[PDB]
Amino acid sequence: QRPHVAVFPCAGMGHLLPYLRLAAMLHSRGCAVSVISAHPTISDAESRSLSSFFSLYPQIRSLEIQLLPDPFFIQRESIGNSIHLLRPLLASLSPPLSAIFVDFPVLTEFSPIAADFSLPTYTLIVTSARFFSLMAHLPRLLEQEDDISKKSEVCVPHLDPIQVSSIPPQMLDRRHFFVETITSNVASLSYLKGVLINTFTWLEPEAVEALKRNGVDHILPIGPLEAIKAEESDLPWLEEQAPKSVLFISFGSRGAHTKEQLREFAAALEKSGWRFLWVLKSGKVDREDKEETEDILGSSFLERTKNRGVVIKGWADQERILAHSAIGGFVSHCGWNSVVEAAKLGVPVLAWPPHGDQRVNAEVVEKVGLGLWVRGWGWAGERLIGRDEIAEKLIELRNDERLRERVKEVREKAREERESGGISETLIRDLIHSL
Amino acid sequence: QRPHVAVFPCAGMGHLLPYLRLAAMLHSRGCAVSVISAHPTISDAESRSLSSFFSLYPQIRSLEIQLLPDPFFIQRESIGNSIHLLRPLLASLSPPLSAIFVDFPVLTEFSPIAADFSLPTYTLIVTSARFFSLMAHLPRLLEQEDDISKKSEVCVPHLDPIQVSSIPPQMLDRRHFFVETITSNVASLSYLKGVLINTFTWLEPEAVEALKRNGVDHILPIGPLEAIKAEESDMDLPWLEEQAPKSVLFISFGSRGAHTKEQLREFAAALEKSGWRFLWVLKSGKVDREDKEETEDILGSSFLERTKNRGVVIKGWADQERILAHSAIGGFVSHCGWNSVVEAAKLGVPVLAWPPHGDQRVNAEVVEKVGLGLWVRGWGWAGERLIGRDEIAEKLIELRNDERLRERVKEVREKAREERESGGISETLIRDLIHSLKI
Ligand SMILES: O=c1ccn([C@@H]2O[C@H](COP(=O)(O)OP(=O)(O)O[C@H]3O[C@H](CO)[C@@H](O)[C@H](O)[C@H]3O)[C@@H](O)[C@H]2O)c(=O)[nH]1
Ligand SMILES: O=c1ccn([C@@H]2O[C@H](COP(=O)(O)OP(=O)(O)O[C@H]3O[C@H](CO)[C@@H](O)[C@H](O)[C@H]3O)[C@@H](O)[C@H]2O)c(=O)[nH]1
Repeated sequence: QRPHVAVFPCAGMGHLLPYLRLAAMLHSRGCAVSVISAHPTISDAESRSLSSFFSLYPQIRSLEIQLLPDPFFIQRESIGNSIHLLRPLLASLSPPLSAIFVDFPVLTEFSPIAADFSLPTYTLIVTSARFFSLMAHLPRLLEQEDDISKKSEVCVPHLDPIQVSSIPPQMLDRRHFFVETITSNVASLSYLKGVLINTFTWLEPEAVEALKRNGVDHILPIGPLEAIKAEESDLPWLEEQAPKSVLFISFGSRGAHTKEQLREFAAALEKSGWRFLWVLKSGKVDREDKEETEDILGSSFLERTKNRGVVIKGWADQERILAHSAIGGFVSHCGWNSVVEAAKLGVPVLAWPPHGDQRVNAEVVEKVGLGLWVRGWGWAGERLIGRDEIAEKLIELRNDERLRERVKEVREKAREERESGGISETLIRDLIHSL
Repeated sequence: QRPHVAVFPCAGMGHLLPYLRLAAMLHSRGCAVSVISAHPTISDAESRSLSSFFSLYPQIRSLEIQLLPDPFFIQRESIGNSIHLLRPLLASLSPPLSAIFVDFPVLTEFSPIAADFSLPTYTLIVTSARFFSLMAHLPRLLEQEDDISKKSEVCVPHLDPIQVSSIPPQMLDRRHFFVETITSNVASLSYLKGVLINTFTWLEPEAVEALKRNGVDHILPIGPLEAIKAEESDMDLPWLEEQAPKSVLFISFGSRGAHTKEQLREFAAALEKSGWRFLWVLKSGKVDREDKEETEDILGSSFLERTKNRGVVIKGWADQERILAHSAIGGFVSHCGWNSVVEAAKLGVPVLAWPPHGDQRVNAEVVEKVGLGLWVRGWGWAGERLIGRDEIAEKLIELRNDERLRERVKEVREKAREERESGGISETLIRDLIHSLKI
């Protein structure tokens, strides 16, 4: 017999994928896994990825909740309201779960269910240790009035200061619901058996140690998460390119920028001379609402770059593309999942964080030597950054010998961690044993 | 929970694989899938593919119908005869199918079964939109008094006129069953929820609009279909790995054999003349692998010896989609069956078109419009006239040297890539059908 565990992401591709990856890592290491999904999904992509995952992993079981009656936050509240639907589902499981992994946002709401069933519950953090360090200190931080206006930096104990320019404004307003969501779930970490984070110690040593010293001693640096597998099968344009010559661009699972800004970047691509594969979601937040068809970049750019660039509109297999030998650079939005994959695959990064914790994730990218970053660009829409400025960075990414060498080291280190003797691997095996 | 759907192909690799591809496509996308096959299969390959497919996809399920005791056509007739055998099978099935996809030929014969079962039914059309418009217009066309052979062209409504030389004589002749098959099924096209075609709008914008106008507004352009999972043998791989990129010509004249030995020899001589490196997949053919006793009594020893350095000839079946995908492949000499054209368009391989039978000549007309391939219309149906080595050799040289073609094929590939994107019509249409297909 082998232990049964369930994994439960609330919303977003950024949350969902790591959990699907965690579930596959658990299945590979000897556990029976159930993935719990809340329906209907806000986007086609999470729903499509869930269907795709189940076909790829027949052994993993699908548990679904139908939800009773800005969008991702609303979905988080929908799950919190409908969290009681999990109770009949957990009791029904053929072999009971010895563990469940639930998303950080629903830990408070799920706290009673964990108590009634006496079920050990852990959590997988999808953001950086440094941003998570700030999240844990937020309640103590909000006790003092010192972050309201005259604050250049916030000092989280045991790590160097976080400048206030990299902290999302909603996090610093007590009235805002975002603070309430973080403040409740942070208290809810006390009942967890462990808190899994998708980072490793040598990538973030001060931050991992800062969490342990600041009230999170069950933190487990389990990163990087392994790739979801796929049946082997655009390879051809990529296949036809010389190694290290192609720059991959993604601004996330959602659109980041204004058309004028994107066009400013695009001109920059041309000036740089990089061959590129670019994945564009100019649909803002939802797959379903995105109906634009390269109306964002204009026809002339496609005509001019037709030989040396491919623009994929919508979803792409980003991790799999990153793996390809042709790729030589990544222009990332600095979401922790993408940043970690760049670290894993040793791809040099030009960091362009637009919203949320991505500015702090960019700080980590710069600190480890994984990529180049300009703090002055700021949050999306604050400033217009011109072709000439962007191009200079693109040209640097190409030419920085040191960066390429440092990136290789990040990759070596990332590899060591998922090896048998590795800390991340040791820690997961240690947890599975705890059964 | 998942919708349970079934895919039913009747006969021939050209039909079977596309259904197998659709079935796999449905499975990745949240469907519980069964494949219905008729036994005994006409060819070994058909049998080989089915058995292999199930091993590759354990989750997909096999439903077999045992059959009471030209061949491919005969087999289809047999299937229509044994069509009742389904009724126990559909009844047997748990969970019940949300929808079923059945091949174009037996649409009428399955019509009763669909109605009784109150089961929504679909077709996958394995031919081009351009040929299909001709098939949907055929019933009206026969009604037209002037017999088709006398007229130089036939005008389908809203379509570029189709030249009669491009239309198989069997289609224009009333006595022939083939006419009875096309006309019957077309009429059964009204009971279906949708008709799915392995093409996309860019590839054929006029033909798809015409189908919508001409009484098939439930057509869905679902192309190109996705590639099936593979065995990945490390045996037919080595010569291809050795060669430089884009320097190898791949030749395949179909699932089945196409041409006379004299004709094949004409082409084989031409091939030496071009100077292309090549991979030729050869089949004696007629219709059946089982009956193909002869091996390289078609080409002779001398040719093989001379070209040994730069050529490989494979006799029998090969995994063509995998080969075309290879870095080494630089051109495709094709019979222009639709499944093959799409793979070339989808994979961006330049085509010299040589269609010998059936809708293949119409398909070649599409390859030409698209800029995917080079075609000579004058060559005619297979066996009509011998085409000389020099004439073939000239076309082969052009394939090598045409820079512009290279540009267009690349453009064709991009267009294919787009249809496979998440927001693309082919994906949207398919996802929508699966969503709507709940109950
Ligand atoms: O076209 C795409 C785009 C993304 N991905 C996958 O999506 C993940 C990327 O997610 P991430 O890099 O984390 O970005 P987001 O999902 O946009 O970010 C959300 O989650 C991040 C990690 O928590 C946070 O840092 C952000 O604030 C939050 O908005 C990667 O693993 C990719 O493989 C694709 O597969 N294809
Ligand atoms: O060695 C081989 C030979 C064929 N194939 C595959 O088999 C299929 C063949 O399809 P197609 O190119 O359309 O050939 P046919 O099966 O001969 O096509 C028949 O069916 C088509 C669709 O109705 C018609 O357009 C044609 O005229 C008719 O001959 C494709 O998947 C090929 O890649 C292989 O994988 N390996």
